Amino acid sequence: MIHEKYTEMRNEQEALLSRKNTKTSFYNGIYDRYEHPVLTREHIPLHWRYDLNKETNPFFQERLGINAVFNAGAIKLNDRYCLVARVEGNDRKSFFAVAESDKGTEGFRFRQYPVCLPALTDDETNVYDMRLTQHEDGWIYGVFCVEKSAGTADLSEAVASAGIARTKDLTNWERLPDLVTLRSPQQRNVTLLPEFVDGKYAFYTRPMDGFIETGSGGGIGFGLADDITHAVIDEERMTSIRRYHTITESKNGAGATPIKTERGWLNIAHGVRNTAAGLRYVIYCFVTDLSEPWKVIAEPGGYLIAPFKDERVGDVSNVVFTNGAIVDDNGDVYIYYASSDTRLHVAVSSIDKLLDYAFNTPADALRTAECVKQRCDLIKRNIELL
Amino acid sequence: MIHEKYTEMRNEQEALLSRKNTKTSFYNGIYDRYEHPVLTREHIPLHWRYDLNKETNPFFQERLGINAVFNAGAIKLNDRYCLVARVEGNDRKSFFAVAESDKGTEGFRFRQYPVCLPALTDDETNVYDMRLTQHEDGWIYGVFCVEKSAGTADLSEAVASAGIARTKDLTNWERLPDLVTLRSPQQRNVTLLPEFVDGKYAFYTRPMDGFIETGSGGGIGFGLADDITHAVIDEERMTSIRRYHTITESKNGAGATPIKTERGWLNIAHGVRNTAAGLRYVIYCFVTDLSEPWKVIAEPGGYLIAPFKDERVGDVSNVVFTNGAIVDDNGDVYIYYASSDTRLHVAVSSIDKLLDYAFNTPADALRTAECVKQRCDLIKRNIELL
Amino acid sequence: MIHEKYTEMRNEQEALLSRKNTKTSFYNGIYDRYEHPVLTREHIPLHWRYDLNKETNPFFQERLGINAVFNAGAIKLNDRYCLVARVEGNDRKSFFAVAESDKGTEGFRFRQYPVCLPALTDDETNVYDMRLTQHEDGWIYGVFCVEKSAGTADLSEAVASAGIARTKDLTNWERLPDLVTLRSPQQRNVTLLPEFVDGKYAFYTRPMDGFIETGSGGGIGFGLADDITHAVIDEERMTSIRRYHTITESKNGAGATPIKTERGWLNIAHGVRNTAAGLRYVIYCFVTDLSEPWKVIAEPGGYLIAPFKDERVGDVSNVVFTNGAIVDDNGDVYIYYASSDTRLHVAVSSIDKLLDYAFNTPADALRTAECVKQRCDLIKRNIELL
Repeated sequence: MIHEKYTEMRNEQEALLSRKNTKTSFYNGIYDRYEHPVLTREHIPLHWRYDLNKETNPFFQERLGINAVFNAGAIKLNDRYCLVARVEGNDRKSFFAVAESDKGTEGFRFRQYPVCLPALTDDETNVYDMRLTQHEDGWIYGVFCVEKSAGTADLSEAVASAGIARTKDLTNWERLPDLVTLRSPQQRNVTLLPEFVDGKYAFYTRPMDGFIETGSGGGIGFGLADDITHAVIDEERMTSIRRYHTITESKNGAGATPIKTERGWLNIAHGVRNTAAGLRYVIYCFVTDLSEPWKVIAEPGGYLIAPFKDERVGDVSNVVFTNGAIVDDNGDVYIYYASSDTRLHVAVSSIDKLLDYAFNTPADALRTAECVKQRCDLIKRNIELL
Repeated sequence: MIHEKYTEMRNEQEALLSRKNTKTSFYNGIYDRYEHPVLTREHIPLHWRYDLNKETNPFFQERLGINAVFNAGAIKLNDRYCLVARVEGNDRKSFFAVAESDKGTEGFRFRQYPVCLPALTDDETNVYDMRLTQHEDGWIYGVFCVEKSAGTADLSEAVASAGIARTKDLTNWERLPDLVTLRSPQQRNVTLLPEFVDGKYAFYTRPMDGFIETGSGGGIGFGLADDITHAVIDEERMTSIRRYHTITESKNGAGATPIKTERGWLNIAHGVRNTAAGLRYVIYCFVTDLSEPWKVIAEPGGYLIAPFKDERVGDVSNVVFTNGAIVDDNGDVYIYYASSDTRLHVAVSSIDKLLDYAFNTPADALRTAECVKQRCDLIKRNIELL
Repeated sequence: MIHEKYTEMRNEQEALLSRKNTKTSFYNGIYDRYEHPVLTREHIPLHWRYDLNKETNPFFQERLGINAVFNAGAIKLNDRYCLVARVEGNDRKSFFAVAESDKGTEGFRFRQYPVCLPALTDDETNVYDMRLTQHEDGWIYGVFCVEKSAGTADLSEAVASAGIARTKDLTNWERLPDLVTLRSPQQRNVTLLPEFVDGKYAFYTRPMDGFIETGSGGGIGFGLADDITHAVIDEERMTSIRRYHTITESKNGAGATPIKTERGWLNIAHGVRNTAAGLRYVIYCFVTDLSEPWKVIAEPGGYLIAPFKDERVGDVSNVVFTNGAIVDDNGDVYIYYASSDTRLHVAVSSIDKLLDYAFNTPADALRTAECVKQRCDLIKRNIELL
């Protein structure tokens, strides 16, 4: 009852869905880039898009297209690499779907169905950018962006909030109430630390007036929540603050979930600046203190990832954006950054490498003269070698 | 009296001007894409650009360059495929020029001269995006955008209007007065149906306050004109309306001229949304009622064409835009969409295919949860097959 | 004391740093384009970026990255082609560095250190787009943009000014006070003519309210300065003025330093227009009068260079921008235009070619009808040949 191109297409998918990934000539001493993305719109199973019944669909047309899969939460569940990816269909709404692999640089395959998540309100128009936390309390939390319309004359005006839901398998989800932030009407780039702080749940947040425009409101705020089941945040202490003429000028916020090291919380975050061609996103790093995570103790100058070569172009071009990372027990680190809001790539590093960077890469000299002196010094002691 | 590179360049043109076009591996069950565009700036004849006289131009330089040819009206005149293309020169003004072929996917060649069209006013700065209607009244109408300056401090501020002119050969044009819309100071994406409605001329329009910003003013309005020779439209009834978080959020409007089918008027239109990198244009479809063309009876969720691969980049990137289509007698359909305001491509479909899409592709579920359920159902009945 | 990838990387650089450049099939009768850029971020010496000491940098990571090198002043010092390039690091600040060659289309190599330039104030955040003038007074002046923050709530709000500094070798620089313009709070695209005018120093300027938005304020103004050591400009006489629906609509300004010919000052300048995808920059030309440089005597319609093929994409895409040019004694001309604020290319022409263009390429007909007639006439006298 098939229609018979299906067999052939299903055959080409499998070839892509198993396509071997290779490392690129790219070097900087910190991470490695790879030739192919780990997830594309081509990766979504065809029976999520096509109706294979020959009677109600005779030409064999795509009934529900996928436009993009990007910004993806990452977590290692048991011994499989799990990517809770943001999948965007042709209708512009995004939803979550899990993809699994055993190598982390290739072989990712979506599950049987996409992720089901109870709407709390009925004006929840779409959800995105989930960050995954394997907390010490036993659960796995997904904290994600919830976008609703503002009832205004401007059809484009929408309000953003932060929603929380818990799982243990990634199939079943318990939708907890949305996080409340009392000194901030909207929230973006919210994420939960894997450990308690003063016997409470710890968040990184971005307070803001709403919703394209950051408020006052300098950057990434640290907040404590008494109970996650009814999460409330009265204060948000400032950590990474945006600075004029840095990589953070217009915006900045958390990316991958905080990663615990012996020297502190490694936050692979993102910064936004305004350019003549629109907004430019890049991926930078910063380390906060283990016993005091509101305290930035490492913060290099500039960025770690920027759009590079064919990463430059997509639906929202000159954007790189990480939602999540995977840390192996031996020291291996996998960073899942999307490019141009169209595809998901992988960058490979280690804890010691990523810690070498941030403590030892020089902080921002902030002004051209001091920057020149800063570079001159390095040149001056590289020549006092040969 | 030649200068003698001309012979060689004229020889390479002919090779491009006759270059065979091939179909691409692209599939979705609805249309086919092709390897090469049907018209580029390279297609314009060199004696429109170069002065071949060796005395007044010794280095053989280009005196009047072409920067782009895009958004093109389409009509089958006699048995030739005719493309009234928008040609933009280096001086940023656009004008119309006709290109003809007998295959429709290749071999397009411009005429002897470009299209001459009487300015009605003397502050008509430029004209563009003509839609061609072979009306039942005998004539062929070109309804197009007329752009004038607003006498304001902002040099960029301009007013848009809709101009009409009739022909039978595409060489000679009778400029009729500009369409008047009384409940709307400006007009874009205006087009004329091939049949009468209540013994009158039928338009699709986009009412608007002006001119980058849509007013109130929800979308594509249907209007009746008593006489085309002095065209007046008092009311515009709303058809396709823009919706929050759809493909239409910021803007939307007509594309190719309405195409009559047995089930209704097939309108291949366009939608615009705001992104961090600027505005994104896509091509979608909707069907209105034969006896009541203000009544949308089919309207799928999402789009039909979006910028794809090297279509992504040009002078105004991430734009696809159709001005016109060509329908053969047997059922063949040719859609002429431009990419990034630089080149004109072709998409090949049929009436029954394009009708399968729009009636049977699911309408917009509007919110992520309902979208997920909508996709889940399809997945659930594709598995109840194998 | 080396770490030993360095030797290998240093070996690949040398191959790029010596890579032969070839001419492209590109033709228009005026300039030639080349296959490779003359300067990239790959061109910067690795000991400006890497710490080769194995003890303080064990993984051999890049400590001070380069994100781009673009908009470059050009001057022939003795018999070497010198490019004072704008180098941008990962921290978003720009600085100047000199690169030298003997062919001008290839083989460019940076100096030992980057350019040292005394900050006059301590809130000078960054400097860029230096134009180089070998004046008749003996010196070489660099007039460049100085960007400071405005002490406002908007972190993005910055004020621009024009700074001057003199040299004879390009290593040592005497920072003179910033140019004062009394009828204009900010200045961009300022440059100095190589000759005196009425026994004074002659500037082209762009007066402006600040700083993304041009004021009133029509375009490129000519100004006279009594003494360069304390440079003051009371009046700026208008030359090239921006016009609605031209290549100059939103912005325009000087590019390469004025080039003296027998028929006038050849100014290879730039124009900016607003598009749905952001701002579009192109390179155009105009000639002013030798004894009266505020008087435009040649000004063709449109542009000379626009973003082409892979020039289209970078950090600020659809931008071409020249800072400087090199004129040989025999008639050879080298134009150093950057693309998309990422790389620096070269266009090759001659004085007589570039003079043929501007006097003989038709001026702007300003409106579509007159443009069509203008092109029609040329077509009409190209056919009255064969």
